[PDB]
Amino acid sequence: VQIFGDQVTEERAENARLSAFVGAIAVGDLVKSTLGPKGMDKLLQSASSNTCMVTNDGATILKSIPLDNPAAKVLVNISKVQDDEVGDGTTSVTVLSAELLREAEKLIDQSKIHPQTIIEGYRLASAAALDALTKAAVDNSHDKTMFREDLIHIAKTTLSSKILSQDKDHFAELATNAILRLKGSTNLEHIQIIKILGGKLSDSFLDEGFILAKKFGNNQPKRIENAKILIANTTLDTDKVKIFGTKFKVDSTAKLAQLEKAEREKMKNKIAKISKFGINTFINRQLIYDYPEQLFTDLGINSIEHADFEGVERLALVTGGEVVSTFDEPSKCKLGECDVIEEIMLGEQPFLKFSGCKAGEACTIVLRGATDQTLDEAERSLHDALSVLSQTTKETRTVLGGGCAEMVMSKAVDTEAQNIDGKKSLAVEAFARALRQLPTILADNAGFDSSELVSKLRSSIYNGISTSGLDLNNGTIADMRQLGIVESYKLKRAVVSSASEAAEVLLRVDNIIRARPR
Amino acid sequence: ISPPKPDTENNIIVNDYRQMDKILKEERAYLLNICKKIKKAKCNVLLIQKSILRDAVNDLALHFLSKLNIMVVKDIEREEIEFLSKGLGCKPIADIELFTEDRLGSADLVEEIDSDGSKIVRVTGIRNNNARPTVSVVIRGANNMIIDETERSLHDALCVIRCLVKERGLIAGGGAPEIEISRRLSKEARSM
Amino acid sequence: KTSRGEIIISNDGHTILKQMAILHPVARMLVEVSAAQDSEAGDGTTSV
Amino acid sequence: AKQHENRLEDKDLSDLEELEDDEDEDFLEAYKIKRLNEIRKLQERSKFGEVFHINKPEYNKEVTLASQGKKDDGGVYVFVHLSLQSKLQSRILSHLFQSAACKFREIKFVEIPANRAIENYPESNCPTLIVYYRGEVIKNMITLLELGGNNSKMEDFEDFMVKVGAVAEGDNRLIMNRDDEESREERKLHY
Amino acid sequence: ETKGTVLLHNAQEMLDFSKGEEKQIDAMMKEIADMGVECIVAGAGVGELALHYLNRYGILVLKVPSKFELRRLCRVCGATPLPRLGAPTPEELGLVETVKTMEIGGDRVTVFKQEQGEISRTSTIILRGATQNNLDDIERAIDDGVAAVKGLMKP
Amino acid sequence: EMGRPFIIVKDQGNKKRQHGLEAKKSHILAARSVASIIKTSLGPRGLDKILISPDGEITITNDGATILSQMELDNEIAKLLVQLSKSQDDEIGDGTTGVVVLASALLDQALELIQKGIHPIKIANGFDEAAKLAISKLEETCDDISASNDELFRDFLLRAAKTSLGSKIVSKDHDRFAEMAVEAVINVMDKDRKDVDFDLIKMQGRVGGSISDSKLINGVILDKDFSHPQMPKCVLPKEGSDGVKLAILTCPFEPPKPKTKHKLDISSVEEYQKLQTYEQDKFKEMIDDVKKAGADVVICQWGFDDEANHLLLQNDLPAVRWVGGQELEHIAISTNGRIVPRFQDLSKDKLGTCSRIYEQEFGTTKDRMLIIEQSKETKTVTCFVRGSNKMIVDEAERALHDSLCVVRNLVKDSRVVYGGGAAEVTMSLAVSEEADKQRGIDQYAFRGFAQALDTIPMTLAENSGLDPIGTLSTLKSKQLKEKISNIGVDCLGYGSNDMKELFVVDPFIGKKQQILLATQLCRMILKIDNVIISGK
Amino acid sequence: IKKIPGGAMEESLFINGVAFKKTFSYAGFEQQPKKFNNPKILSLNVELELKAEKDNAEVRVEHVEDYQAIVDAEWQLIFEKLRQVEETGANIVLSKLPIGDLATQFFADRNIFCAGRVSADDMNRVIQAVGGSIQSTTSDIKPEHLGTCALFEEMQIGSERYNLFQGCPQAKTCTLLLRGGAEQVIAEVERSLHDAIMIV
Amino acid sequence: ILIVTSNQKTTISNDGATILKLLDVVHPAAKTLVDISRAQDAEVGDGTTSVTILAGELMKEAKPFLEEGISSHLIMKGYRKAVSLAVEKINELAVDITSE
Ligand SMILES: Nc1ncnc2c1ncn2[C@@H]1O[C@H](COP(=O)(O)OP(=O)(O)O)[C@@H](O)[C@H]1O
Ligand SMILES: Nc1ncnc2c1ncn2[C@@H]1O[C@H](COP(=O)(O)OP(=O)(O)O)[C@@H](O)[C@H]1O
Ligand SMILES: Nc1ncnc2c1ncn2[C@@H]1O[C@H](COP(=O)(O)OP(=O)(O)O)[C@@H](O)[C@H]1O
Ligand SMILES: [Mg+2]
Ligand SMILES: [Mg+2]
Ligand SMILES: [Mg+2]
Repeated sequence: VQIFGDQVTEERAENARLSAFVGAIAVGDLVKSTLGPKGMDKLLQSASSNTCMVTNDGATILKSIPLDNPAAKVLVNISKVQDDEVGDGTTSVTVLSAELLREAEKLIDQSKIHPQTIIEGYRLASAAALDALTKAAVDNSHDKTMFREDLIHIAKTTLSSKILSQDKDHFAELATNAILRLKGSTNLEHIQIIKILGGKLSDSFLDEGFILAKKFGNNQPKRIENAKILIANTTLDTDKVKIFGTKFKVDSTAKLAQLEKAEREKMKNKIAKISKFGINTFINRQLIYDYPEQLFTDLGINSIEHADFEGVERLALVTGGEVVSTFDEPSKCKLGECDVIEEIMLGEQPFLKFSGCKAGEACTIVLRGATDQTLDEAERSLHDALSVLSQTTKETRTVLGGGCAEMVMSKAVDTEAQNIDGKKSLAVEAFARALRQLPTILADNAGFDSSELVSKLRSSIYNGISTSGLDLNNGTIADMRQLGIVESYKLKRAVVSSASEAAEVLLRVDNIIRARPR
Repeated sequence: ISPPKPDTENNIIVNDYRQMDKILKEERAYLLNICKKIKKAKCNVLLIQKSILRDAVNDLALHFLSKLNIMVVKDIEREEIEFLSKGLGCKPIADIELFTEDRLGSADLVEEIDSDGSKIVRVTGIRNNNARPTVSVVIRGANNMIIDETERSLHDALCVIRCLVKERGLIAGGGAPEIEISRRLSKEARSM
Repeated sequence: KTSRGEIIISNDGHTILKQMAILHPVARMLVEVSAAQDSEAGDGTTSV
Repeated sequence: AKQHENRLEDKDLSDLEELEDDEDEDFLEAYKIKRLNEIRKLQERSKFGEVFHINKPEYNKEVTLASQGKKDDGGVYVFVHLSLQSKLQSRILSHLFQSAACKFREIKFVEIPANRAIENYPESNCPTLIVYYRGEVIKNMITLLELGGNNSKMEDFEDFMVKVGAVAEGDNRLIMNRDDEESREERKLHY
Repeated sequence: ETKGTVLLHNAQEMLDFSKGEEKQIDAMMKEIADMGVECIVAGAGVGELALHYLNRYGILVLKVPSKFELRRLCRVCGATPLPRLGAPTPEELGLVETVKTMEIGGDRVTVFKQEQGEISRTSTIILRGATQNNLDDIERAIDDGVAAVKGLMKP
Repeated sequence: EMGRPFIIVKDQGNKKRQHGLEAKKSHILAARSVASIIKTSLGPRGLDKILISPDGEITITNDGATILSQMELDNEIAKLLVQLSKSQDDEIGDGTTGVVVLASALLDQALELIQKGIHPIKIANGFDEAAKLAISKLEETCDDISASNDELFRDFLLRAAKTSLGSKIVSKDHDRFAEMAVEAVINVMDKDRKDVDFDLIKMQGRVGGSISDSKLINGVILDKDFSHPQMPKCVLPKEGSDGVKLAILTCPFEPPKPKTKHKLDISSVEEYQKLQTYEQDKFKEMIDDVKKAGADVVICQWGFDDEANHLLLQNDLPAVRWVGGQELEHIAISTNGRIVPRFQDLSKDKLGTCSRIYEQEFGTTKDRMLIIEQSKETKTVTCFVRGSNKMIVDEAERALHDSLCVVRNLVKDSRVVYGGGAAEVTMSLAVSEEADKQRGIDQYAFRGFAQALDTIPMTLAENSGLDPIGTLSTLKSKQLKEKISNIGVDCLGYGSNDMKELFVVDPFIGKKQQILLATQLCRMILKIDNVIISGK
Repeated sequence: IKKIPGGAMEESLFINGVAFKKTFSYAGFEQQPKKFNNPKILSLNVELELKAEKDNAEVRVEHVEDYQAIVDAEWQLIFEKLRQVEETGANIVLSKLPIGDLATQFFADRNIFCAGRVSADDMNRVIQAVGGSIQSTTSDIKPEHLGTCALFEEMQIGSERYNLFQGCPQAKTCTLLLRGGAEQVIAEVERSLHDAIMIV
Repeated sequence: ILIVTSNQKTTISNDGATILKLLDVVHPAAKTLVDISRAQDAEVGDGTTSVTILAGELMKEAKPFLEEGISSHLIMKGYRKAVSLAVEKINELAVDITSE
């Protein structure tokens, strides 16, 4: 008795677990090459308008590619949450969560372990895993110079995976200065990344100011000094009063000539109130029409038009002033200050350069590359780098990487497996052996041995040296403190918790129900 | 330059029959007195931009401007207003209250010749207090496809002059530095 | 000959590569390099 | 076959009087009573005629519910305008609403600011034109590049109203069908 | 009939316009109610404000949204309708003793049975049956019987 | 036929019929097809299932109602089971999976009795008498908990809270979710411990973070930022004050305009300047009204323009826009404030009171979500649930909703029973005992219901991987040896079939509802003889 | 009698009045008390919200000083319409037409329950249950026309709220809530009772 | 009887009016059973079926008489004369009960 309708695919047998497990293996193997510093970039061919996209992050790749498997959606969704939460470590969650299901496959088939036992071991194994990071962390909050050095090494670790592995020595100073500029503001929207194609990749810079994408309107000068900035959000152009039911009962056109004159008088009166501040620059988000633009010329005030609302927030914080409207009361209102303003040209589009501002609560980064795809990859590199360093301020604790983070978890996880005697020990050992594969694929991408190199890292830590790790440029074990690579505590806490809970999803599934497409 | 119609909503009401003669007199007078004040500043040529929501210059206004010997040109692009003010040194005029003699430019001859069925309006001679003069070069040819390539061929020519004034110095082309750099790196390649 | 009714002659490699609609994405990257060479230098768009 | 139908179909109540001398009284007066009844229905349906500048609370009050009308499925088309004073096309579309309101009195013309329309609406997508009918959205129109953009005219707007079923094709008020008196004068002379 | 639209220039008219409609509708019902009428047959849709003052004094409302359905009822009581909303004339007022509402076919029906005194015309026949098709043929049999009664008048 | 087209009903050739014994086999096998889906899901050792909607969205659920709700079916017999699980989900919110396998158990045992030739009404009357007899026995044996104090009554909720959380994911952090679930009801409860309002506590999930980051906060969740974010994000109260003096308004900041369409005519320039004065004085009078009222944070329903941003920023007054009317219903009850319509009716008595207002990021760029917290007990609790996946946090919502519903059943007085398969077996042996003297013709009818109740313990035996016959033999022999009836099948392996020891409790009202909906549906399905179905 | 998908048929009970679905969530619904000891019912028909008065909307204003007064007049009359309902002590307010957020929040402050979005057949059952009358005007409200009952209590029934009236000395209404598993169970209980009620 | 119409609306009932209401009967002679069911359901509301299983037996019993040379009016005169005695006989079967 077929209770379901026509064209209803249902799998209530071993093929359901096989179809769900092979889907994660396909998603897992897709991202094995993108992990590590020697990883290869991937290429995406869009189906609409031939809009290509080059990206190394697994979140952008898996969201762009179509996948009809329900298991693929979990790997897509866990990567989307990791991309939005931290902004780094998405491929580690995808490859680790798939390897946990890969390691759990042989327990179901060969050893015939219950699914409730595998997850029960992962609960106790994940608990001991996070406890290892509790003692393995180090707080560098007592000294700012050491914390300044920590942001360097975290930038060295995050930027090495992308195409900027050579130029990370220069952008590490650029990345950490933007974080010390923001002085704790973890909002990534306060950094404008201006995209410019052409020039050498190392020609990027970080000017102490805010760079506009637009220019002056008609005749206002390029070079000035000692300018007072005033920002406004209201219309300031052909003021349509708040009630639209207004009308003019005109008995003669001569009186209507006075009414349009009265609209110019109040606008002339409004600009007269702007001059009471004694300013030299005025900025408004709405596009400025011709009539109020002309009155700024006689007053000696500059005018900038059509600024975006997200840029007004960046513009207010770099200038250090305040957005002013309802200009009758100039006493309570506040305005910013700047030393020099000058219009520059980087390529074809001109830009406005600000330098010497008082407040430095925000900045703008100007990137240079060759192809828009390289430029774009650069945009997705500093965003992932600055996202990790931004959360490092609120979460000062850090963890050493390079295979040492995954192994010190396995050292504590393997110790706890003996005190839980029974059939659960195989599940906890499967969680341990899943963690050994992260330094394995990191060695496979560089073209080194998978067994002997991991075996040397195994013996080095149990001897009583909790600072050993993999070094990929030479292919041998080296000290992590001397090389200077380290990750944040929130990152390693996130990928272990995300990959652990991701394994809990597709292990509690036995039946797959597919309704009709719409 | 048009009859009065503000951006704010309005509605003209006629209560008495004799008011129709009055408003018709005041409409042309609103165009006449504004054109009368143009004669006070003795401005001889006017350039209007592209007008939105209404006609730029009313046909009734052209009779006042044509009898007083004033050239009228409309439908100019908005981005070119910066070009004309920078070249001619004439500040724009957005209101008659700010319309004065000091803001206007100067020119010796504004001639519109008839040649090959294509009109050209060219200004001869510029003199002003301006440290950023302008330049204009027309293109002629057989068809538009050659006009487009003659423009882009000049862009590649000006970009060479832009590069020399940007970065000082130059090198001799014709395949010279490719063989020279290949010889130089080939000398050092055997040492490394 | 473009998709629409416009016809254009072109010796410039940037405008040749711009008007040519390429199916392969890696070959399409050369269109952006010529755009980058045209924006930065403005000379030798085919030599790059 | 069409020659007999053009006597009645292609003549309004003002034009049907021309056939008083040629055609039969009973044949003509029977159709004039029919067309006279249709004119009376449009007068009763002319509950509008000017732009309804509404607030956001009233947005339900005057738009969706109104589009139900009598709910005899007396539906009413409600053209909403998400206005924005900064954009160029918005003031152009506002002028078309004022002109179209004076002609099509049965169709409700609604306007509201775009900032007060949708939570944090993209300004680049403004102006926006929505057409409700019986509570359902018939057309979610995007900026006026489809309708010529900055060079949009009254003739293009009236043609759009015919596509959505708001105005009949052979309506005498449309500028496409409303031939000038000088046009018909020349046709009668050259006939 | 031509563009009935409110117009309120100041707040003094805004305050009295809401109460003016109530007092105006109430004042028209006073002249109707003082004549001792207790049921009014309406020809089209009745407003709610007019209904509130009708059922105050216990005046029954009846819908007859058609021309012939309204004309047949005047022949029973012998009333002369007037379209004005004023006082009905006493000579034109009809005479009906009782108006009952009972369940016959499961739906609500209104009856206008007269008595032996003050007889009326245009009587009806309640025809009960099981099959709707049989109601149609028996109804036309009454039309044939009523048509046979016409044969006695002319010759 | 006689040659002419013999048609009766419209669309004669499309629809079919089914009668006799074959109509019954289509019904029972259709229930077994649905029962196999639910049988491998029930119990603590169950397994989730993925329901792919037509729109591509998926839901990982192990609840019978959400599975059957998003399932595209054709057979009408399963569609009645779709509504039976939905019936258990709406009112009680516990046992959805049971009311399907139990109804199928009555249907499976009824198949054998139909083969013997018993009329279906005698079958249906037998379960009706057996169901009321089992309810009458179980009402006597269960004990009351109202005699205990409030300290022990909290523990009984923890017994049922851990029972409801388990068998679902959210079974790790389940010890804290039990305390969090009980702590939600301690704040929102009546002084007489009766008829608590469930609508005061709404569900709210957030896609992000981990399960450990979830915590309790007494306030409202708004998915929006403050207006013009130049002010500090976390506003604090004054040094000496009763609170922050929350203000709520259902009027946008604008000049007062009529609700009807109006035409303000300005026939002179002097009147036009007074309109400019009238425009500015209204905004000046507006900010002075809220200034004198002492409000710090203002909540506006219908938004406002950009003119009020600077007036609100200079006076240190945060504000928001586009707050829906449903949220204002939640804000007034939480902060104990009265929503004023306009500024003329503004008074200090109508303003609310709360501890502090602050906002955090939760990550990079997602969205700024507002948070409110109270300094004492209030009549509103908003669960702040986090999750690493959208399906995790979506399942955690309906899982915690069922947890609050199970505690809601215990708010009713004297309704407690120890589950774990004990309630099924203790109601089963008595029905077989009654049949020995109430034999009649319905002797096999009681035996069918006695065997149908025992299937849920056998279902737990299959999922746990134990021998069913040895389990039911030990439970049946133990119930006959001793009259203590709180011993059941423990599948989570803590040893001990005894159970009060294992801190598990089910609602008594939920357990009797299992056999009622199961018996009430079985009475309906057995009445069906002719099965007419039309083509789609 | 109405439909309630969800529940068991055995838990039904007899009701001396009406129980109708609200069918709308108001902004100030939770603020009102759910339990009145001595409630008083008053049936309304006027639409209690800020909108056009009588099927039209056109207001000319010449002076801007009067533009403030005409708006305050609309705010004055709408509270004058609500204050006449408040002065008579009507605890329960019912209307066929919708009730706006302005009115329900005014009633929510001083412990006055209100509801709307109900049919005319439901309204006619409310009058005969409480024994009151219909009043489509707030000015002609008197104390004598208000209906009363014993008590009031809004109870959770199948994830749907119903306003219960019961305990009247003389009730013309019997309306029971039909709860069941499937939608056909509640339907069969309706048709079985509808056939039995005609016989008795 | 379980019926599902074209719009996929499930219904379960055993009433002569409800079963014949959902079934769109196009046969002209068969709709007489639909009319008496609605007529019996509208007034009394019970025994709708007993009206249908009874009319069918009278028509089924009139089948062999129509095969014979019996005219149509003779069969109708028998039932119409017999039903008058059945109504009077049911008045005697019914009681004038007032006690209790
Ligand atoms: N120069 C290096 N020496 C040693 N280890 C390195 C070096 N560069 C990168 N790594 C290791 O490679 C890993 C790169 O991870 P990454 O690609 O950033 O993950 P995701 O892309 O998922 O965020 C780091 O864990 C780091 O320890
Ligand atoms: N007159 C000449 N004689 C010989 N070689 C030349 C002459 N002019 C240019 N060349 C060579 O030919 C090349 C022309 O490049 P060109 O076509 O200008 O590139 P693009 O068109 O992309 O700017 C130059 O690199 C130069 O070495
Ligand atoms: N931790 C536990 N220990 C023992 N029995 C349990 C436990 N959790 C649930 N059960 C039992 O499992 C049975 C099925 O519950 P379940 O199907 O998870 O709830 P629902 O049917 O509401 O989804 C219940 O009868 C209950 O007694
Ligand atoms: Mg990385
Ligand atoms: Mg449960
Ligand atoms: Mg019966």
